[PDB]
Formats: sequence, structure tokens, C-alpha cells
Amino acid sequence: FNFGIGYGTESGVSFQAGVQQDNWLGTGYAVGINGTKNDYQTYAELSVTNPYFTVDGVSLGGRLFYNDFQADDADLSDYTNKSYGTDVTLGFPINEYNSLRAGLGYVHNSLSNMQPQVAMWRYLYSMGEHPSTSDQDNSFKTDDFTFNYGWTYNKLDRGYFPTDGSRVNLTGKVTIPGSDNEYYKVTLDTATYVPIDDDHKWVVLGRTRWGYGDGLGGKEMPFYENFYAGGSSTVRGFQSNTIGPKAVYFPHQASNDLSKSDDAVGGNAMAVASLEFITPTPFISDKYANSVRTSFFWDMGTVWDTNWDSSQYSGYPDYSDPSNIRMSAGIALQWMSPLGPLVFSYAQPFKKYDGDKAEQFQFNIGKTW
Amino acid sequence: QLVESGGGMVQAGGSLRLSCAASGRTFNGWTAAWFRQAPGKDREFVAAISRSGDYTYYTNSVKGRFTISRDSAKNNLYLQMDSLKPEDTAVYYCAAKTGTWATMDRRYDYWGQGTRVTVSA
Repeated sequence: FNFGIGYGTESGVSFQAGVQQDNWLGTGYAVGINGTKNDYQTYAELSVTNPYFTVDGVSLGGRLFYNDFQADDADLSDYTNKSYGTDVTLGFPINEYNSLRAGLGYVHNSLSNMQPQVAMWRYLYSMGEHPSTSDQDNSFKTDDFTFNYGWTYNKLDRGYFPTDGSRVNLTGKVTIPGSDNEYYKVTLDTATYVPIDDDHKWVVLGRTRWGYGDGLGGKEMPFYENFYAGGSSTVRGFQSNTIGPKAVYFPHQASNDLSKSDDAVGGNAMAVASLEFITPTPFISDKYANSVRTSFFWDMGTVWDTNWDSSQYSGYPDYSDPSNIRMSAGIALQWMSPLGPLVFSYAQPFKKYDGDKAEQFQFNIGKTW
Repeated sequence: QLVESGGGMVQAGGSLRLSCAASGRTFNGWTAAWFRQAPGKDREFVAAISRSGDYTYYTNSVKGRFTISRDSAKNNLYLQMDSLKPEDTAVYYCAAKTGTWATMDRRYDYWGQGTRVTVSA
């Protein structure tokens, strides 16, 4: 039994609960149940593995999950996405620092409470759906099968406060013929630590994050697969997910001409980069110095909608423009305090655009037992 | 808790100003909205103001006649009701939300008790 509670500006109060049983009723299968609850998300999975199935280091794992997503509580245009599915994954260990994975996934997405907006309705139209633009009471259910691929390079010298090496994670999925949706999606994450001194007290850190996806054969990528930027983990100094396209709402009518907004919706393309200088903490050269890390950083990122038609909506910003790079700068503090790991940051978004929401003070604190 | 005030009875054409406040609370980090329930009917969206406060959204029937706003300190939420019609007769409810705005009542987290507005021919 492992439990975890946390509080942060990105996800409010976070609860986690898990149980893992290596051998379930002498079957040899390792079974695990896990749960997560956010301000905006409720997630539950059933994990299955079996080390007696592993062949030449290639392992097989199963997953059965449920997910409840409330987009309004993630600072996005309001909608609800209740989903469930399964995943079967294979793990290939290439070497001591590189692993691969490939699996098949099924997912049922049940959408509701969609607040009519242009970009959202653009995807819906491409799927043959024609729900009213004057009401939030709506529904769209789909069933998809996917092929999932992943690569992880991890050569970081230490887990908690790395000082040398890099970590790269590349993931990709595509819909299989027969699915309701028709799209692909790629994500890339990189972290690189370079120590300048022998004691590794001074370290340069470069982070990047990329995402691109689009529909296939006339379709569009569903909006619930969008990428986001802005927040404690992406571009500090900005409110969570604020970076990128903003919703253009249709007018609401009672049961019997568009509106600009500052509500983010994400996009199908995304680019984020950060440079961070890790330094010693001033005047704490005692035993507590090893558990505290101070840093100065420069963050930037952009999100855009490749299928945004600026011609039909000339009165509104061009949300297909990839060149609206947002930037911020500030200082971060990391502490392995008694109450768990803590991260505090203060950043000033010196380059922002219309609709961006600032959040200079951001912090996350967790605790697991 | 949310408390509405400013209702009553007015002849068609008149004006009203509804007010909503919460003791010791502010609307700083909240999306706020007004709903109304005409007799025999369901709660329907009237107007809303974004968390940022820079954007306002109205139902078509009241667009151009009603105005939702907040005071500088964000202690009070207002609905200016001009050019009243008989169909505007309803119990008006104040609502608040932590996330982005919506038009469905069940998407809002906190509600007032309602204040009655009657417009006579």
C-alpha cells in the first residue's frame, strides 16, 4: 500500500493511491491498482506483468484504465472527456542506457459539455458531426485503435538532482485503419546536464520539448490530444496551459458574431526550450547543502494550430502562426524538506502575447509514504 | 456564501441592478455568472465574466440590454438590467466557478439563493 498527497499551482490538491502484488494467487502475474485525483483529472489503472513471459530481455505488460478529464479546471475551453481503454506493450532493452517499447492500444473517448468554439467545431465537422453551436449540451463518442512506439535514452548520473548526462524520451502513436479517428502524434523530451566544475556545484541544464500531430485522409487530430505550454513544468511565469491558440466562442442561445477570449485550447504543434544555470545556494555550505538546489533559468515556448484558417477569421489573431515565441526568466528553488520534495519558482514573463495569463509565483509540494 | 440582492418589481422598460457578494471572499480567482429561472422553466444562462475579467459573454436574448461587471476590488458582482421585458421575469441566481466559463448550471461550483425579478406589462 503506497499513498501520496501533494499541492501545487498546476493541479491544486493531488491524491495518489497504489497497491502492487508481485504474485497474484500464485499465478505468477504481477497485478497493480493505481489511482490519481486532481483539480481536473481522475485516473485509475490496472497493471499486469509477468517476468516468466520475458524472452531475451523483452517483456510484456498490460494496462486497463479509466480517465475523467474536466478541461475547464485545466484552464482550457470547457469540455468533459471520460475515457477508458487497454494497452499491451513490449519492452526492448537496447543497452544499459537505451530501451524501446511498442504496443497496441484501444481507447473509448466520450466527450460532453463542449462549449462551442471554432477550432473545436472544426475538428467535429471533419468527423461528420454537426452539433448545435448555441448550446453546451452535446456528446461525441469514438472508438480508436492505436500503434504506440517509444524510445528512452537515460544516462543521467543521478535520479534526484542530476549533474551530468542526458535523458531523451521519444513517443509516437498512430490510429489503425478501422478507428473512428485518423491521426498521428509525436512527442519529444530532452534534458541535458553539463557540469563546469569538478565538484559539479555549477551545472548548465538545457531542456527541450516538442510535439506535432495531424489528421489523416481529410481528418483532423482530436482536440483532446492537443499539446499545451505554460506552467511550472513547461514555461514558468505563465499560467498553466495558457500559451497558444485562444478559443473563439459561438454565441449562446436559449432553448427556442463570434466572441474573442483568453481561454487556451492548445494546438496540434508545440515547441518549448529552456536554459538553466544551477548554482550553489548562498552561504549554506553545511550538510543541508546537498539537499538544496538553486538555479536561474530562461524559458520559452510556443503552441499553434496548423489548421487555423486565418482567411475566414481575419478579425482574429492568426493562431497558425508558429513565430509568437513567449519567453520568461526567473529563479527556482528545490528542497528535499521533511514534508517531501518542494520546488518554488519566481519568474517574469518578459515576452508575452494577447491573452496570455501570468503566474509569477508557482510551486509544487508532494509527499509519499 | 454567495448572496444576491436588488430584485423586485418593475414595469416594462425600466432598469434594475442586481448585486452578488460573498462574506470575506473575493471574485479574484473565480469565473462568475448569472442564471435565471422563469416560472415553470429550467435555469438558463444569462451572462458571465471571465476569471481575467477582460471578456464578457451573454445569452442572445439579453445581449445589448444587460451588462455584467465587477468592481475594482472584486468584492461585488453586478448585473445591470436595462430595457426590461416581461419575459425577463424570473428568479436570478449568482454562480461562481474556479475554471473557465460555461453555460450549464451543473458546471458551476457555488450558488446564491436567488432574488426574484418581476417585470409587468
